[PDB]
Amino acid sequence: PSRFTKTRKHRGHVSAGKGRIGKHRKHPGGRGMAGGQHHHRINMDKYHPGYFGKVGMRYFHKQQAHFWKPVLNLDKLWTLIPEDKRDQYLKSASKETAPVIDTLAAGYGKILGKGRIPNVPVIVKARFVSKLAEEKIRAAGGVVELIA
Amino acid sequence: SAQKAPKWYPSEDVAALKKTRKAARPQKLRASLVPGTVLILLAGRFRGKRVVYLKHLEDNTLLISGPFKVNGVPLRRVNARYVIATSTKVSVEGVNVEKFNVEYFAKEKLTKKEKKEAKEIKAERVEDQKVVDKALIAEIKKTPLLKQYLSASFSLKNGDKPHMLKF
Amino acid sequence: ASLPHPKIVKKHTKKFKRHHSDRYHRVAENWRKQKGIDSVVRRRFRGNISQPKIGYGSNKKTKFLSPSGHKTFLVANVKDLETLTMHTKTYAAEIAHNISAKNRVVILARAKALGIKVTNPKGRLAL
Amino acid sequence: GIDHTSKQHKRSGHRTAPKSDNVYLKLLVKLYTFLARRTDAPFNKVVLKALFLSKINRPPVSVSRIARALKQEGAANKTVVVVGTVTDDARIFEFPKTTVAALRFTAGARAKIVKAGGECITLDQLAVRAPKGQNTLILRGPRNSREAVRHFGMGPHKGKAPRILSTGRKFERARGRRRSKGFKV
RNA sequence: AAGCGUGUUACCUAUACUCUACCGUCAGGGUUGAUAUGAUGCCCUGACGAGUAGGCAGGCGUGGAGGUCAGUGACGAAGCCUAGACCGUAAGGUCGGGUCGAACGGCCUCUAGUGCAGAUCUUGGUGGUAGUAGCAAAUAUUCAAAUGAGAACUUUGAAG
RNA sequence: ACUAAUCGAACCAUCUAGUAGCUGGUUCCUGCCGAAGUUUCCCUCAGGAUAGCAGAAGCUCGUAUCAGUUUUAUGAGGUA
RNA sequence: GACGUAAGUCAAGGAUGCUGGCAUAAUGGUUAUAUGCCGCCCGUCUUGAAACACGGACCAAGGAGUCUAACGUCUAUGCGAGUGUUUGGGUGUAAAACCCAUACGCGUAAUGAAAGUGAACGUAGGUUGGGGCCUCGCAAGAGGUGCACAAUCGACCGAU
RNA sequence: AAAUAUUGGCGAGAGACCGAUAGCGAACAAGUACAGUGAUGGAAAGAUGAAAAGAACUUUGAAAAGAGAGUGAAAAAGUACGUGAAAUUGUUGAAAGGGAAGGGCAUUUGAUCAGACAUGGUGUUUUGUAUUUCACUGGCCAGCAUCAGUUUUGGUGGCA
Repeated sequence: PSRFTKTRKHRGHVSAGKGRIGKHRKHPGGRGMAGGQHHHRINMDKYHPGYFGKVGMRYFHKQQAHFWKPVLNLDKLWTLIPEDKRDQYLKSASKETAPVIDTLAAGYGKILGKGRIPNVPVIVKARFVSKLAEEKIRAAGGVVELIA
Repeated sequence: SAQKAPKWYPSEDVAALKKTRKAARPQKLRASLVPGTVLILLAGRFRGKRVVYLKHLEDNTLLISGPFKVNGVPLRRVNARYVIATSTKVSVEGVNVEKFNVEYFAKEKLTKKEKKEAKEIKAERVEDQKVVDKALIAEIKKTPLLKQYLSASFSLKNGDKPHMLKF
Repeated sequence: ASLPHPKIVKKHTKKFKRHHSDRYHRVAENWRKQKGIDSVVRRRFRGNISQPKIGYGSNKKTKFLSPSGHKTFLVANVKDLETLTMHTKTYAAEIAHNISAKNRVVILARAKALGIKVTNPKGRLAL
Repeated sequence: GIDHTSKQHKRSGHRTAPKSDNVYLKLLVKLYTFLARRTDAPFNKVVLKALFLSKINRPPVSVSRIARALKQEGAANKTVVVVGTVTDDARIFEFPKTTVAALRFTAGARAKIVKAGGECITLDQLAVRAPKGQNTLILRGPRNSREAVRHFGMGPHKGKAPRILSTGRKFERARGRRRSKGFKV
């Protein structure tokens, strides 16, 4: 609100909280990050390193669509399956008929490898994977299938 | 309700007085104030009156009776701080002071109803004053000039020094 | 005849006036800091007004007490007095300005019969 | 006159009462302050002290952390106490049976504990069973894992996260960040 | 010497120190198996208290919103004055008297165009300066009658 | 010089509340704490940025890894 | 604690006893003046203000750190690996309130400039300290356990 | 075509909006009076009273107007009109006053102001039974005694 704004408490004090000597002016140090190279050099470096200058090639018309790539760590892998069937699937590891997880339908781009999945057969259908995410699920017996 | 209420309501019971450790220690008088010494009244109706001290009371006060026949000052009680003792001492063993006590000096009953809005000495007071002065006059007459001394008032001279005076 | 209290002292009775309020008619009488730098009264030159300080506070067992010995408490109707009736010893009822005379008479009659001390019994009386 | 050697009239700097206003919590505080005062076990004196903490200072203790405390031997039967709420987890898959008392539990947290056969209770029932805290254990949440903890300790040769709304290349990746351009930190 | 130098004592006073009371801040505490208005309360102890810029807390006040006080009010609301009183440390509040005539309070919460002594501040108004300066260029007017209540300034006459 | 009492660039309105490190003012109470005019850098010298100095929020703990201090021993210095 | 054989008394963890006068202007308050002493005219700039520094004849009213987009820290709240209804739709006592799907933002993985690649040998590691807890211990204390967290060495992902 | 802007115009409805120095510049005969040749600038000014029932009439005064009277709930509402503050002024009263006055500490004096407790009350027969018809209290202010704390000032004793 306004009644708690300390300017209300400050009311009566001549400087209103901005000092008798400084006598708060309009814009003392300029506007914005003005003078980042003249009189603000140190703040623009000792707090904001790597401010002035560029690096890396300039991507023209970079479309976020191509670089859509949600991360699905193997611990989060079992989240996709519904909770009611989650426990049903943790027990009764059915290599004969094992559940599939449609990360693509779940809109999860690439399977990563945080690890520690229970040794159960799980079919994974994702756009991308890692080296060891394959290995860890292979160790648990699960196979991974690739869908764009 | 232009003033709602105080929530925390203060108590109404009076907590009893603390059991204070104070006692009625008896009064100890001075060295110059001895039964039979000649006193002078300082403040009151009879300022400057020579009198003789008779007996300290349990009322921590001095029963004083200058001879009413002499000084016109009858028997009564005064406060210790308001009397100056004189080395002049008379004999009081020959007079009895047994029946002078607080209830005998009960002034009168005062309340908030029987009050004299607008504005009678007891007879017995005279005779006991008489019987006291019987021996006292016979006693004071044993030494010269003391009757006149007890008759006369007392007043300071010019430049006389109480700090240097020896009573 | 209320609950006896420690002997009363306000510890500074004189009311606090703003510096130089006397010589200017546009200086509000109500006390304030006067927070200038040159201000003599901002730091208490001996021989000048002492600004209010804690040490001028009253005793806790006397705060909000009348010199008569009551914590005053105003009222506006009979029902509001009912919350007080048991506490005649400590609080004193008081009538507000905005109460009609014919309302005052029934209030005072009720209060006096209850023995509740009242602090403006002589206001807006009809004679 | 006194040569005041330090901050005179200094405040403790420690929370006296929870500056929040939830009446139930203050009711619960009234419970433990009676317990802490009238007991002797230093257990309750610290549970109450951690009760005043803020939302950040009472981070969500994951039940996965709880399972780890259960895996801590010598504490198989020990009851678990957590100031602040407790959340469920997906990383773990089998939570051993126990009883846990804490401030709050999310919908999955209560579900997971109960479907683990556990026994979740409030701090009130905690007092009932364990006045002095018989075979309890206090679990505190991770506090150095917030956003801004990575944002403090700034400076060259400090290597801490820079507070920037916008993130990415051409942002704080220029001269002074790499010795190739200008200098390096 | 009431000077100089020197020394003895006695004495005077700071918001200095010591003791006490009270206030506030802080710290430590104690205070619930039927004992207390049921505790951010109460109680105990002790240490402290200067301070511009500055910071933070607890507070009062203004315009309004919601709820509440089955609040006040034409037998008199608001406002206003009041060397009248009372309460607070104060912000201020409350009451009493007088005018006055129609809406306004207290509590809880919410909101703000919200608190004045200044800004060669604005607007409006009134002062002291003050019955003062000033009403002195242009030669210059006067007498009488008349109107008229009133004539130096109007009319007219007689002059100049 | 003058260009409407305005002229080394007339006047009216808009942009426009143009601008400002510069001047002036910055409106209630009471509490509690309590400074700096210094490091360095800046077309930098009336100002900024930083370090310091302040408060506040607090947090982890409970008598310590402490101390604008002395002493022991032990150095080191190039002033009097 | 003392006095006391005790009974109890007490100068012993904060003043009681007795008496008097008055009950109102008596005390006290306010005020006006006088008195003793003291007191510079205030705001601001400044190291320095009473200034021969500047603003201020007076008085009433108005009058100045707001708003918001983005955020930061902190706090409070709800939920919490999710979270956010109010772009919209349905509904409605109708700018209210209530309900609802969708994605979508931020987090749940970073890293490089990019191609890409993308976090378990271990009880998710060790070590030191570490509240608390547990075993023993009349009690110190001993151990065992050690959350958070502090520092260090590892391990793993990325980049070179 | 639709969904979309709209501070123009009209119409309609609202407001946690402003309340006559605010709000449109303009609540009223405002884009008016008023200034500038002009471009333009641009006001101040809302409220008697329910009803004018707007003070007939008498009187003094040339008249205004005053005093009467009278209407009016009010004429402390009279068209100079809701309330009517202050600055300022007058009158009366109160004071004081030798180149300031004004303020602070405290007190006198003078003026002026609330309070006690005059309690149902140690009760004490209701005129065909609820007046305890004598108070019990503490209100104020003092004094004395005994104490406790702080401390001051001596005088005397013994001792090393």
